Amino acid sequence: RTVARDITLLECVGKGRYGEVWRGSWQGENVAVKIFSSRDEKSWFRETELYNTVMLRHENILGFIASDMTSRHSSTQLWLITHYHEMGSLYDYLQLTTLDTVSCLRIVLSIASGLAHLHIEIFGGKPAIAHRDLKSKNILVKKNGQCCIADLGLAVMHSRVGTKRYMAPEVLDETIQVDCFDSYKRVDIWAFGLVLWEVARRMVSNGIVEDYKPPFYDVVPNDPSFEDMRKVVCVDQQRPNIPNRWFSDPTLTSLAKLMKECWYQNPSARLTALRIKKTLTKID
Ligand SMILES: COc1cc(-c2cncc(-c3ccc(C4CCN(C)CC4)cc3)c2C)cc(OC)c1OC
Ligand SMILES: COc1cc(-c2cncc(-c3ccc(C4CCN(C)CC4)cc3)c2C)cc(OC)c1OC
Ligand SMILES: COc1cc(-c2cncc(-c3ccc(C4CCN(C)CC4)cc3)c2C)cc(OC)c1OC
Repeated sequence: RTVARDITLLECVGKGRYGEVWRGSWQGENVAVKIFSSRDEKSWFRETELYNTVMLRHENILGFIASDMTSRHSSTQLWLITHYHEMGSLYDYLQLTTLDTVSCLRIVLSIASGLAHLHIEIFGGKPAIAHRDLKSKNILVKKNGQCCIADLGLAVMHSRVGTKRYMAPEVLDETIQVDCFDSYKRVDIWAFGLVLWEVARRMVSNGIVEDYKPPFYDVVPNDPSFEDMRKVVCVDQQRPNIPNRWFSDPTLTSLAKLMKECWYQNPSARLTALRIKKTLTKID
């Protein structure tokens, strides 16, 4: 049997410290090709080890196609191949679009569904998984209006560190119980609540919308330091602003309440992904 392995790389859609992401062609179909830097090889090994353990298949998790290691003259090339979402990341999408009630709820419920699927242990099945780097750049927008969660390079299974802007207080003040798997679920719930805030800002009510901003845009610099974030989140205990205009809208009022219950200083007081899913389904 012939095995057609050739991928044509067509355009670069992402470049960073991690490496690059390319739109590629395989047998007439779009694929996304993440090429890792040597600096970030451990992210390729973690994501590969996870998918070798459990082949995740969920509509709100970026679809795995392949992990490839190729031998080069004086180096190894590490590639992760996934489904391609031509609408790009939620971060990208929120900059140039506003949302209505239905599209805002569809986005956040799809993210909650993906996250609950990661978090749940299923017997027979999958281990429980914490993402550890949830943010709007690690969420992709699909044509059907739902999103999917990407990048399991920092993920931890039960049975590089997170982006500083989205770190929970217990990460910033180094009190997180590192031995306790539920601590990592609670870290993801904090980051989820910041994503919920980013999205809700872009939902129109009464002819009003907020400009896209990243969480804590008004209180920390670009590329905030660990110390910058610790002072805001742990010492001053600041939380993202809820604008007055949200309290005229039943959807945004319910989402504000949800956000608050993701941001408790005490990690054990935070809602579970499954409770967020239920709350979101009952809105509107
Ligand atoms: C090695 O590398 C890559 C390969 C492929 C690829 C292309 N055609 C066919 C296949 C294939 C799948 C499954 C079987 C078998 C399974 C069990 N058996 C009992 C019956 C049938 C055979 C062949 C593959 C795996 C795609 C890749 O990327 C998109 C690869 O990596 C770049
Ligand atoms: C990596 O991804 C893709 C792979 C393929 C692909 C290519 N050749 C053969 C296969 C295949 C055939 C048969 C089995 C099974 C059937 C039942 N039992 C006997 C066990 C073995 C498995 C695999 C596949 C899945 C196509 C894709 O898309 C069109 C892929 O995605 C881009
Ligand atoms: C976050 O993480 C990963 C993401 C992806 C991924 C999958 N589909 C589509 C994309 C994408 C496409 C296009 C744009 C822009 C560029 C062109 N124009 C300016 C508007 C649209 C942005 C994003 C990506 C980046 C793949 C990954 O791995 C192979 C990722 O890593 C796990």
